[PDB]
Amino acid sequence: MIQGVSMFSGRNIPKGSGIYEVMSDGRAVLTASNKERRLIARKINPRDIRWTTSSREFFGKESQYVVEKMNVQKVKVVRGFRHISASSL
Amino acid sequence: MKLNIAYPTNGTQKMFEIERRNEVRLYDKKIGDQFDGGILGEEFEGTIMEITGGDDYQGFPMVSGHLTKKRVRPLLSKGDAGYRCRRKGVRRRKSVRGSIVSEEICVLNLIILRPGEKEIDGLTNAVNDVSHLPRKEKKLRKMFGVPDEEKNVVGYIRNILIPKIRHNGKRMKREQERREQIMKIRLERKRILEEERKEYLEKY
RNA sequence: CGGACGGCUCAGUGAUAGCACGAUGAUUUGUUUGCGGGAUGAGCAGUAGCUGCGGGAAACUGCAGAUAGUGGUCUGCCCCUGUGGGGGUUGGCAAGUAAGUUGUGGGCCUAUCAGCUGGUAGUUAGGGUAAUGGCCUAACUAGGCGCAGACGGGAUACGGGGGAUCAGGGUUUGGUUCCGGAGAGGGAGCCUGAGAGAUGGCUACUACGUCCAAGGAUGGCAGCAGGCGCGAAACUUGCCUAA
RNA sequence: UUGAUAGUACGAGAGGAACUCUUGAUUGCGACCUCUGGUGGAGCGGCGUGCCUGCUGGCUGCUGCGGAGCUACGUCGGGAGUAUAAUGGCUGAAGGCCUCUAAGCCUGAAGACCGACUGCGCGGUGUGUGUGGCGGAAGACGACCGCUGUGUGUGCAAGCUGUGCGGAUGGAGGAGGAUUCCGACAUUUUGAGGCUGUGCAUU
RNA sequence: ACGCUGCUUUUUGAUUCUUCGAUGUCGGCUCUUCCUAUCAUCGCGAAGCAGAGAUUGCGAAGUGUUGGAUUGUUCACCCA
RNA sequence: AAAUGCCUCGUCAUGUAAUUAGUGACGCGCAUGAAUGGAGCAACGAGAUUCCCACUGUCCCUACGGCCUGUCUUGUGAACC
RNA sequence: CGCGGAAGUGUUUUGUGCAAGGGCCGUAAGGGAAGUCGGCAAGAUUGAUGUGUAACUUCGGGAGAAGGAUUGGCUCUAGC
Repeated sequence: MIQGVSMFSGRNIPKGSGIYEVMSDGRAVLTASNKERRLIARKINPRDIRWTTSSREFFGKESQYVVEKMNVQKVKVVRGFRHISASSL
Repeated sequence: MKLNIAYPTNGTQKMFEIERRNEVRLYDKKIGDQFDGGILGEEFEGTIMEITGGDDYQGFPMVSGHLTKKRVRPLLSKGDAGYRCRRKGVRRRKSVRGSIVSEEICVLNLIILRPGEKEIDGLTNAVNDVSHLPRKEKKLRKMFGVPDEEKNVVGYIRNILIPKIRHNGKRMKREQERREQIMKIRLERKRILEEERKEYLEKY
């Protein structure tokens, strides 16, 4: 069971291990540890820390959202309209 | 989550339905991420499906270009999924979802890319009707192959058979006249001009 | 194509507004008038209505199918050049109408208001603009205003055309038909368009709110009637395809 | 203490309960470390002052994160046993009637005793202890729990820190004929290097 | 009411038996134990006890009885 | 009602949720008062008082860590009573 | 001066490894003087350079009033 995803490092958090912090606008950010809440307090940008996932795809080490999924598909059968069901052109 | 599957080649749709044991395999997939159909149930085996959209439990639609699982509120304009614009130059802030499946989506829209060896009932059997027939004359000629100078393109097809055939016949004739007298007037303006140049240059 | 006009109001503003006489050789202008000007070539993409499957309490919205207008790219055409090349895609001229920018001059009261001013005064260069200009920036000079009242502060301050009083000379007043300005609860920022910093347009913060199945969605009478409140203090929720 | 009982009984009205069932807590007592928080002179990093001739690498100072262990601000856990007091009752004389009382009997308390829970002496029994050494879950020293060569070292697993030296390609600019030199720092090789008292294997 | 009879040792007096070759003299803070003449909690009577809320009495000492402002205060007096 | 007022925690106002404290005002003042010096605070003070901001293990309520002692060994080896 | 180095000078080589309680120190969630006779103790401010500075006053002062901002490394420009 997962509690959620860390909003600073991008990693999965196990069930029962984070602290939600609600802001004055009603936005509730989830962090894993005091190693991460400190980097937010000092106002560091996560892309300058090499063990986060937003830093690995900024430098191209590995993209975090794979897409294509091999998608090799084509077909174009022809059909009829109202009475020309057998066109035969 | 009830599924809404369509087979574009035969042009047909129907509303399917699945349970929450196979449903959990769909999570963390983008729009345009597609797979083998056997995951969903049983009859879908050997097929290649595709994801194209979906709603949530409050009606809001999923759109591409966001890459999140939460609900956002951008400023949208004319020609944008999620907005249906009526006044000219107006923009609206309206909520949508991101392009990733999770436990919030109520309905998924799919696409049968390659059918299977089995026979899904309402999709692999029927072959539905087209809705409109072309109107451009080059496209009409390539549909039936009428290249014999085409001489009268509609009358040629009316004999080959009742289906009524509409076409851009009149529109070609208006514009044919408009740029025929416009050449007529270019000659008068120029011709009447050089008379005065010489007659003016005569006296002075 | 139009909804930037028409209609309502007088919060702000004591001169950056308004009236009078000037400059634009420093600028743009749809509709109106008279002249000029105009791709019937190739080759691919692809949409509204329409035909089906649907979501949501709502307000609103998605996916598949197939078609006009249409959008790219070549070809040609045009523009600046040429003993190389590089751009653009048909956008014009002159009147008329409208709009923007700018010079000088005028009796609201007050010295228990006498010295005021840092983009402040100027030069030289560039940027931005439809266009001149500290309008904006870089460098450098030390200027500019004042008892002929500067700089401040007050009162029920929208300016004129106008009104009242009445021998003459004067005193008082103008929210209000016509012309000019400014604003749409309060501040800001913008899109479309010939023209708006528009509110019977959009986006945010802020005053007061309204509807919900609770997760969301929404409001702008200083338009014509009408209601509440306030106060000494002010009309009809009527009829109109006629002028 | 919440909900139900119940807007019910009672009352002209206004007002307005109880037995039984049910929900959460406050405080005391006894434990425990999975989670969260604190500490962490273990470990890794950053930035400095002096000294080793400079770079590399060290020692010294301030600072970020911080495993194990300890801990609370964190988590867990409570008899329907017997006889009675006040009071209320049964049978019943003295006193032909009456009366809970003089003989007897029934009921009844956060109280009494007992149980459960912890400690000590004394008994019984087909029953009498590893000298020394080395470890720990135990410990001021004695004692207690274990084995009787299975350690140490190393590898893997599981974690903490955060991208090592050297090279290559760049760098605000400056110096000047060589197409050279000086330069904080950047990207890449590289989730990389360093470290571990915990677990498994082997020697 | 007017009168009359008791108990305690928490007040303040009365006295001068012990200690002047010395028994550290007020309050607070900390910590333990005992009394009942019971404030609350458990059981049960009376009524000028309809219900609700209180008032008065008996059995009962197991468990509880707080946080602050002003004063050195004990004491006092207000707030929650 | 002052470092001077017995009665006395005088009376009224103000600061607090709550003021035997502080400040302002009142005056028949047990027993104020003029070089026994009276009134008066600019500047100066490790002088005496009351309140505000800031800050914190003072406290709610304690925890964990460092070094030297103590605990254990050898040597030297007292005193009070 | 403080925080670190020379010169000169002084110095040993078979005790243990750390219970409770002490003496001198370090770090602490959330609260922020509720603690106490009393903010005792600790924490907090701190160098330099622009900015901005009131009541009162013996006109000298008050004044560093209060309040706000800046600060490393590297590579250059300007003045004398």
